[PDB]
Amino acid sequence: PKEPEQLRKLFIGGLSFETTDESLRSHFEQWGTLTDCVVMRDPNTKRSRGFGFVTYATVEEVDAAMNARPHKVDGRVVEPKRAVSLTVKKIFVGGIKEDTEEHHLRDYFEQYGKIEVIEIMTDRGSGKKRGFAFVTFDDHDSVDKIVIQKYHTVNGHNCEVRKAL
Ligand SMILES: O=c1[nH]cc(NCCc2ccccc2)c(=O)[nH]1
Repeated sequence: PKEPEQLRKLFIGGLSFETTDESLRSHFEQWGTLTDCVVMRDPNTKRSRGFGFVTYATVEEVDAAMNARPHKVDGRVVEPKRAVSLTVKKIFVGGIKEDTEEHHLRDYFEQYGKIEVIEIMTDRGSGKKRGFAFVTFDDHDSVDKIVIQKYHTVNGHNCEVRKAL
């Protein structure tokens, strides 16, 4: 059945004040079926608040829209982000124990986004692996996709993954 609506929504910040529900829809419909599309406006002046939301029919359509950034809507580059579950590019990965290596984390996480840093944590005194790591991506959407999954399995371990600093 249908993925939860919260996971199919994109907040679109930085809109041109001239963007309307119709022009926002016409833009974002290029990447999927939109079940909802709203420009936030002042209740008295009707002047745009400079942000809005679009809701796609599926998560894969959200991915397609995010993969097509940068989006220029009505002449202005906007800022799409998945709805809340801050905006960061780094994750903590725990529960990897002592047998998990860089390539294990790379091979798994590279399908969420472009990796810039993998840091497998070792003990300051002994050099032994401590069983957690940090992965830094080039962009926040990778992290946003990662942290909404219920499960992450890497090197046979069920991992705890959260946003880092
Ligand atoms: O490479 C990294 N190593 C460690 C990190 N943890 C943040 C340290 C901290 C967390 C909570 C309170 C105070 C300090 C990090 O973000 N990146």
